[PDB]
Amino acid sequence: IIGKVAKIKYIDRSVMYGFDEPAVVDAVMRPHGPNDEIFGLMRLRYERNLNIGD
Amino acid sequence: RYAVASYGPTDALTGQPLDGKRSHGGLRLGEMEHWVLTAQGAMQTIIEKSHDDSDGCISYICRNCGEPAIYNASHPIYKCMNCDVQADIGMVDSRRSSIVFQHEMRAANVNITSVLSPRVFQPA
Amino acid sequence: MYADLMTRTGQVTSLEKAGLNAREPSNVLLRMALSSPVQVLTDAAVDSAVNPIYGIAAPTLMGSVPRIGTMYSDIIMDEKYITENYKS
Amino acid sequence: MEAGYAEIAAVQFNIAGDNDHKRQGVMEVTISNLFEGTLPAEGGIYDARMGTTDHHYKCITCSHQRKQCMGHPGILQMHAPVLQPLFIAEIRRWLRVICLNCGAPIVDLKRYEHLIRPKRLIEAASSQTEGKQCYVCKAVHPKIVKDSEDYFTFWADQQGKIDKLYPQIIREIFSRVTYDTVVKLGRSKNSHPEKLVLKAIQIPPISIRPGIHDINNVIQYLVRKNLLIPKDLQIVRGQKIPLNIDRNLQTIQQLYYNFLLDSVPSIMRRLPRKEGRIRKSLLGSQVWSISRSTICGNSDLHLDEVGYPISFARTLQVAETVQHYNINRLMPYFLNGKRQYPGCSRVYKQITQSVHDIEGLKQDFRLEVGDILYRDVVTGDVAFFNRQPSLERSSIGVHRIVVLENPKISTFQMNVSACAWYNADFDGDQMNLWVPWSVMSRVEAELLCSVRNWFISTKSSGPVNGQVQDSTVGSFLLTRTNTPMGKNVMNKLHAMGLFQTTQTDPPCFANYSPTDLLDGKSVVSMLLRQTPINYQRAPTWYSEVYAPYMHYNKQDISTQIRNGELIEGVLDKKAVGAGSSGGIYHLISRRYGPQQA
Amino acid sequence: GYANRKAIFGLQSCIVDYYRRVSIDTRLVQQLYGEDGLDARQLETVRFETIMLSDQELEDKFKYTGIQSPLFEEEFSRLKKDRDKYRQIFLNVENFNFSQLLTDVRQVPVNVASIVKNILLSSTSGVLPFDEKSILQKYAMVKTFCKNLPYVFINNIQERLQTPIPVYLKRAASLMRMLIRIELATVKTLNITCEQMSAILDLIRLQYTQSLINYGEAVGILAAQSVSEPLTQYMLDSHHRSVAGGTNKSGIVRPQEIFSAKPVEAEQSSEMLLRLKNPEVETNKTYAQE
Amino acid sequence: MIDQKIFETTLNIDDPTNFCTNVEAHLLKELENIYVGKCFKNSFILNITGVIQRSPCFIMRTNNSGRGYMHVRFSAVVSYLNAFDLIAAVKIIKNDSNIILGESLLTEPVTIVIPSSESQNNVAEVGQIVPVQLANSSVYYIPGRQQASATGSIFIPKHTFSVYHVQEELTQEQALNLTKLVNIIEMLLESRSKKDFKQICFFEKLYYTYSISSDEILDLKIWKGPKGKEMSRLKPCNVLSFLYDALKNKNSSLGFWARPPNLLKSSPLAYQQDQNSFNATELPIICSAEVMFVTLLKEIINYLQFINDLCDTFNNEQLIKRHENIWMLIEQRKIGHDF
Amino acid sequence: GFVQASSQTLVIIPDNERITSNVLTTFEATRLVAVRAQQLAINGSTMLKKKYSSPIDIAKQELFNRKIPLLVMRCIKVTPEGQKIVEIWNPREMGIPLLD
Ligand SMILES: [Mg+2]
Ligand SMILES: [Zn+2]
Ligand SMILES: [Zn+2]
Repeated sequence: IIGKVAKIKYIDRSVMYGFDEPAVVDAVMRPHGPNDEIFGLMRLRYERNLNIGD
Repeated sequence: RYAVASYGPTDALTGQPLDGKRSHGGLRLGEMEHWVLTAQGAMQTIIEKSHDDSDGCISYICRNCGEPAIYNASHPIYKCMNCDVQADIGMVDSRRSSIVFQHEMRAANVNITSVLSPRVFQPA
Repeated sequence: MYADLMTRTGQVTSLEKAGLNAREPSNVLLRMALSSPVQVLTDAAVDSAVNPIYGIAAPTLMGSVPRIGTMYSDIIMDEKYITENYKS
Repeated sequence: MEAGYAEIAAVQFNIAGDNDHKRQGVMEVTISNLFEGTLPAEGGIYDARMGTTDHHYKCITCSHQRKQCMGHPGILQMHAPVLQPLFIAEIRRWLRVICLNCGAPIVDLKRYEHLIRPKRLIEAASSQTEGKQCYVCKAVHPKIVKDSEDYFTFWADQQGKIDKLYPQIIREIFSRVTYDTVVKLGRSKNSHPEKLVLKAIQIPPISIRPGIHDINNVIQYLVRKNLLIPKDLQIVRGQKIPLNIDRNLQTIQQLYYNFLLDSVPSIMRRLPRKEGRIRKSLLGSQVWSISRSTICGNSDLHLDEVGYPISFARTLQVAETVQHYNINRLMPYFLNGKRQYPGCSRVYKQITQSVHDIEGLKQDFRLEVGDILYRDVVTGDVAFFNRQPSLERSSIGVHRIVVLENPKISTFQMNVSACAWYNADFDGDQMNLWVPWSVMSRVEAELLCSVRNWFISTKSSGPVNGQVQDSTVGSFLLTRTNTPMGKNVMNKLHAMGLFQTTQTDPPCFANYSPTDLLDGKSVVSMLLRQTPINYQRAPTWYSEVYAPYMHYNKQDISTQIRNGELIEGVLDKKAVGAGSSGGIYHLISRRYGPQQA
Repeated sequence: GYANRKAIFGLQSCIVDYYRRVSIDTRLVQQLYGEDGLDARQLETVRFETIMLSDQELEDKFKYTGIQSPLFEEEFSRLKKDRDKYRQIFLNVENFNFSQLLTDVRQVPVNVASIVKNILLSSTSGVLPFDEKSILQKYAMVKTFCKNLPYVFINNIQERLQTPIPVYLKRAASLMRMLIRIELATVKTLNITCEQMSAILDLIRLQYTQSLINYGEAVGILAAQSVSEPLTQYMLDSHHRSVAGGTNKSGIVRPQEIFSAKPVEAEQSSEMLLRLKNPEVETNKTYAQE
Repeated sequence: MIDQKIFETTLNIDDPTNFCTNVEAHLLKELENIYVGKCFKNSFILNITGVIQRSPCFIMRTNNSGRGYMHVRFSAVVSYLNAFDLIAAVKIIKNDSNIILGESLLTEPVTIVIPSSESQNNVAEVGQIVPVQLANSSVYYIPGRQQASATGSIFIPKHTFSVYHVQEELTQEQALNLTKLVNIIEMLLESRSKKDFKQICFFEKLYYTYSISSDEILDLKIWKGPKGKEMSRLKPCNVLSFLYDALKNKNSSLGFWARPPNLLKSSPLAYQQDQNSFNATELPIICSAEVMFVTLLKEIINYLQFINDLCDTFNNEQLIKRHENIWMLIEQRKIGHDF
Repeated sequence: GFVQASSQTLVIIPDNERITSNVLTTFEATRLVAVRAQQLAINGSTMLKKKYSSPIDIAKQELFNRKIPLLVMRCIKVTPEGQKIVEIWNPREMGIPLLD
């Protein structure tokens, strides 16, 4: 969901979606942190009806 | 809900699965579960879960000095750094967290010596 | 089962670490698992304690499986039967 | 050269001295440097002879990869001797018993003969020994006082004259103690006090301290500040020493104490509590091949069945070893793979001794006798079912799996009468489930741990299961004599409809016209004829508390069953309820088995 | 959880060995598990008929007068001795308890009465004619069966060899010997043939073998689970129990006094039951109150 | 040497059902596949003679493999290599400045590494076959290795000898014990006697301490010794006949025994005197008859084996000339007849 | 010191002096079936007549039909003189518990 490579030629420091129920990417932004450095912010949404076990 | 696998991330120290769904690891068969399985007599289930599925391994102990030995079938190593010529190494079924536990006791200057079960022979 | 254990030594012992030390003093690994390993380990090293492997806690701390239930009895191969009924 | 099978029969504990460390150590730590480029520096605290923790390199000592190497200890030669943190108190006792100038004992050995061995030294040290005079060298034994500013320093107080018993001084004091003194004081020959001072310490194997951990910083500081102490340092009792040397000696000893007993990061802090080594790692375990979900009710499942979602059934696998007697049965699992249920995930090929995924499978691939097929979980497989806290021995039970083909169901489903085994209900309880894949564990699951083995309580010697809340009042209504609308009867069609769900062999209704009327006790008797028991007790329905204010039917207050025929009375908690000793299902168990009950 | 973990670590080393004893690696904790050698899942509550009867009702119901042989004088004499011994033991148990009343109901491995009832049900024959040869024979079979009953605890090899039986194994078969002599009495087995007696005796021995405890069973873990479980309901109460000084029975205070072997000085709810000496004083309440 | 040794081991059994169909045959095959030709328990195993004692096939209890295991007590032909022994056939493989590595041929596999000094690398060459002398306790039997790692020295015959003062009699049971060594020496002599005379003559000429010329060194049947001007007024005696007579108790064994280099090392002769008139450079050692007799008997066995290994190493004279540098090195280390 | 315990000799009690029961315990029968099923998963060589598609059913039928090639050893005592007194029982001649 987020591609991230560190240079040494590159090491793959990526983030994988590890959930058994699928999501939809709802909002992506790249805001500036307290140290004025970019970080990645992702929002994922799940359409949740009532189902057995709730 | 959670179901994982026969494999996944493990702890570098204990060799056991990581904790819970968040780490994508396993689930805990705790102290009380082993009480119930022991009360039922289900020892092959304990080997399957606590050894084959958690961190079971092979340990090598020299018969004559009771200390951990060094064995390697490939690249032949059959040695023991306590007698060095009388080595009589047997393989015992253990767990990595138990071997780590014994190394920690020796780090506190406590000598752990394992007396292996003696050989038994038919008469004559 | 409670009463016979608590009175097997001729005195009423407890289910605390003091009663365990009175009934099974040489079982260091069982006594370490209960309450306080460092204190029990320190006395075991000083006293040169020999710990036979029996019960549940001692085999478990050693990475083994208790000789209990399906592992109480040993199974051996029936040689006199296999030679007379099986082939290589 | 093969290592034969062995088991540990006993374990003996001893104090590790310096010869033990020099024999067991595989290398000597000499440099404080960590890494030479990417590989560990030879002679450092990460030397590969002590084991490997990366996948790049092997262990030099045993030539194994990271998974098969258990680590190997190293040696660090101390320039100045150090005291053992774990046995400081022991050292104190030895300083209160023997003479500091000659090593001969002060107390009377034969005085303490009547004590037991583990108490002779303690009791002889508890006595007053200050101011006494040795009978060999004629010396005055001072007061051995313990410094209050740390856990290791000892002072000698000779009538106000002050000395500091440095570890080398303590070593030379202890080295004059004979083995006879040790034996007469109760200790064994392996517990000579000379072992209590360390000149060479043991660097624990890297398997104990992966992440090359804040315990590595303690070892690194210890090695780095050990080099500062001159190698040719010697201490004599009464000698004056500089301040830099004294600061270095105390800091080295403080580091070693905090390496082992810091707040008891330290080695012994890993042991004690519920999150410690013994309880979290040894007495319990994180395991693989296990599932957890919220439990749910399902009245169509048998008591020894658990409803299992299909998604979990394609995650947990059963190990099948390919032989001549099961090659045909296992082939359809193999063909489906991961594209259709029931399929398989992996195959272990005994030729190359490796595991292959089923989607990365070769064109010319086939099952061979000796392969291990890991197939999906199907209906009829056995599984352990667990609810925590596991307080009784029915808290883990083996159920037959029914796989729920509906993809929108994520719950473990079971019959409400099975909840008594686990003290469970459906307000949000979660339960664990794992399917035995090993042949030995599968045999044990169905022969030892099946829930029919815990139908009778081990605690109370009575039945655990029965009717709960709906078949209790439902059994009363069915067997009740009169309905508010006359006699409690039903026609042939509605009597046949009671058996169309029981999943037993339907009874014969051929001797019945459509307008024939069957009462509830005749329908119940049609089911109890298979397991004919005898029963006669008053039902829960009849209470002397209610008798004055309500009219009891005389045919409802006397429940009698004769060879499976319900002659009269109603069925309720007394006869059919869960936990009812002497009830219908307790009697069926005693004559036909707990699986028949 | 605190009381459960301490009970299990103190008891888990108790394991059944090949003599049905409970030991800690060599050291006996029980000479026989549960003093009867049985599994708790293999018990049935069964009433013993002779306990409450008087000397005349006992002789009316169980003394057989059809045959004037000295065997039936001995058969009834053994019924009284079992009746008297049961009364003596459990009246004494009533003495050293607060409110533990005697009962004519025991948990036994085999329900002998129901076995006889089932075979009588399936018997093609009805009321058998008086056959004095078979009545004496069935008595010998039952007498021999009871004499050889403790061999259930050893094996059939020693039963064939008739080797001596340990005294503690004779005592473990006393309730089953007692029950069989009641439910297989001559007055109760007149409509049973000698072939049907062999079926009954074979069935009793089979069901008695199936109720024995297994070798290598962790029965100390079983006990700790069974005794710690009710403490949850004990703790769910204790706002229904006194908390005052001298009668504190809240929380798990009394259980902790027992399991920690606390001295009498540390007991917060100690009681005692004093029985008067004079029977005339016993009945009068003012005498008891004064 | 060769000897009989009893070992204990535990064998794993992956297929207990197939294994138990022919237990003795399968046990022999597994023991030969595992233990023959390796170093184990401070020894080296050649042959598995038999299985004295074994256990039933137990099933492994701490895992779910279904595999078996068996405790086996077996007897094996081992070859222990003592101190200061004489290996007379080694092939130098490597000759560096650090160490000189060679491997023995006629004996059971021993690799001999000489710590290279500044007087060795200029002599020894690859392919040359020389005799070596061993040292004390330096025959380390590293478990699981195919040979014996041992230090060695080029065997220049010494000029020294020892004197044992015997103060006890060699009784009947010890004589019976030494009868095995007597029989071993007899077998070595009968193996020596099957050859052509010249090779024994030439190798004994090389390895005799002094120089003796023109066919005066060997009487095979009677062993009368070298006929040089009767150096001693007493004839050297037979050890074999002395033991055979101590069996019948006709001789006493007290006094000072010695074997000066003037004697033939391989011959059963020795010097026994009633007075310490031996010209040695060390103090005579007081001992019993057992120590002295074991020492001299095993020395005779060692030297007979040494000469037989020299004989079996070289049969033609072309290899004799190809190694003539070692011949000259040994020749220069002799003494003339200036006595 | 001498860490290695001395070897033991296996003392088999004669069949007419055995004190343990002639009926297999449920633990022993379960262990026998599990061991034999694993052996069949290794080899597959059986003397059972009927065909079964799983090792477990072959093992149970072999136990029930008294054809199982295993023996039960009950370790009675370890004498401190070196003897290991055991009892050997043939499950083909033993009673079989209620495995249902
Ligand atoms: Mg709930
Ligand atoms: Zn060793
Ligand atoms: Zn390693």
